[PDB]
Amino acid sequence: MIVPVRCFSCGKVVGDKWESYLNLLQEDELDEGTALSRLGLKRYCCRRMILTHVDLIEKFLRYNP
Amino acid sequence: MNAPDRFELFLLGEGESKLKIDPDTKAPNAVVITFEKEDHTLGNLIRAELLNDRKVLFAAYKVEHPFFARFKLRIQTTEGYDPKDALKNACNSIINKLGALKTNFETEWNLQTL
Amino acid sequence: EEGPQVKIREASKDNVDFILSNVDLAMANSLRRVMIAEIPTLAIDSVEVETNTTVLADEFIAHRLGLIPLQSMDIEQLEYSRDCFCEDHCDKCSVVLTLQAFGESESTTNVYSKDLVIVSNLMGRNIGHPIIQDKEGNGVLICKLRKGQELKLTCVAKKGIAKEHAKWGPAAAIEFEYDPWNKLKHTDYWYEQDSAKEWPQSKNCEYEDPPNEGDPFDYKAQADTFYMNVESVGSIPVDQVVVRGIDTLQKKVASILLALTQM
Amino acid sequence: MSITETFEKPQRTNTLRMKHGTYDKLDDDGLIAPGVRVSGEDVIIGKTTPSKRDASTPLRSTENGIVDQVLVTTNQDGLKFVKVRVR
Amino acid sequence: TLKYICAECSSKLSLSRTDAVRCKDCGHRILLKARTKRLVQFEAR
Ligand SMILES: [Zn+2]
Ligand SMILES: [Zn+2]
Ligand SMILES: [Zn+2]
Repeated sequence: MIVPVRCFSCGKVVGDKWESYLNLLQEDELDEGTALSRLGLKRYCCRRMILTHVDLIEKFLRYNP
Repeated sequence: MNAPDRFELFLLGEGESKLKIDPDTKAPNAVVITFEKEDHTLGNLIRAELLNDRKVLFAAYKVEHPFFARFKLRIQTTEGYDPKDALKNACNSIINKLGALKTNFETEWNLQTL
Repeated sequence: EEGPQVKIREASKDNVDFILSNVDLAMANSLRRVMIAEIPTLAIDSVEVETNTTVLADEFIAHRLGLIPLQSMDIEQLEYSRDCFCEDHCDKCSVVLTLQAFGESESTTNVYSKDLVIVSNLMGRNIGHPIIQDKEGNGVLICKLRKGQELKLTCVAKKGIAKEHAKWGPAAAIEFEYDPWNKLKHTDYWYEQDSAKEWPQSKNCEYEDPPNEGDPFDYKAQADTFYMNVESVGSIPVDQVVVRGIDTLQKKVASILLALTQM
Repeated sequence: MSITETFEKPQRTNTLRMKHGTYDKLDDDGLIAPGVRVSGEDVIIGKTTPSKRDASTPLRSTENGIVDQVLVTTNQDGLKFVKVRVR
Repeated sequence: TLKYICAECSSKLSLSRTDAVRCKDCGHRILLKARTKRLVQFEAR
């Protein structure tokens, strides 16, 4: 639903890099690969955490009650 | 439901001691210690150091089943040398080593910029 | 100082790249493990929910809250509820926090760990402050609220360890290596044509001397010199993870000498 | 004719027909309410049939969660409907 | 207080027997049971 708080495999805190990562794409027009390394996500376990997440909450919020 | 509480990996339940020492009958000067609420962290360690002792004839450890937190340590030593002592020794010998290491670290830590 | 010797390469608020030398592989490992499993830390361990009209579930939210790293700098000056002589939780063994958020604006209202508020009395010890490291002091994104939705919560941080749950873990990963040049021949390299040409040469190959063609196998060499690097999650200053690592491992062997003794 | 059923906490009377699971989690309207944590064979829906033959729904034996939503409705025949969703 | 909520108008209804099953203006024959005040505790695990 939402950015997991931490990387399943190692623990890295990642629940604080979703908005950044999102901006690093739109407003800076970077690519996910470069975007991720610039967020400090160097090892692929943490990378997949963000690169793969699906923000379904944004769709839930569209429901009235 | 079947899963035991996680604290049971480091918390001695009732009636349990941290150690159970036993005399091995198969060989002389040998003992078998049952460490409760401990795993490979302390096993391979006390084992490894127990090996640097030359008057130690045998030292091995094993956790029979990954489910339960407890390992067995068998120590055999030359006559006159009590295994119990070798453990004590293997311990102190370890506790020191870690003290030294601790220091050297806090030392190099300061000399760093950031 | 004769014995296990450190030799830091890099260092910062998150990583501590270093080189352990003059130590048995075992100790290098036990220390490696402890940093991962047994360093005490504060973490939300109980959530009371007064109101949640969010899009998530209580247990869902409650789960994240426990994953939110909390200030554990003076953790030793706090006790485990299980030992504390109080009934349940008191200021001697816990830290209470609050989270109240209301989707006021029409745009999507975000909820972060910065919005957590301590309500107990820290009695002077730095402890319980939600850790923050992002360029905008927001912290972890706990939830998202639409206009009209609400989230009234009450948590209770407590002292815990990784063995009990990964939320209490101070470490994030722990690079670990030795004999970057396979001289001890601890591993046998798989290959199609060339072992050497197919396997990348790791960082630490620069810090060591490549074996020489004709040199016979060094059958007496042991494994000393370990190239680690600890990464803190924030609940504790990096330098500390290592430090306290060596410590907890130290108190362990000690709790054992005291067993033989009182035995 | 003059024989229905009612959703309300049953408490034994000239029939006593009930079951093990406790009803202490039901409200007097005969339905637990969201937020309440259930388990065992706890009674989720209390229904009676006439003086009082118990006709209530107990939670699935091997299950246990928290009530996520209770919905009360009506059919096309004007029947009182109840749907308890447990999370 | 409130014993029930409404499928849509959110209005906190609450009526006795013979009151059928509707609401005020939003005759939605649905209605939700409203949460409890007996605060639920959670394990942060
Ligand atoms: Zn990772
Ligand atoms: Zn207390
Ligand atoms: Zn209505």
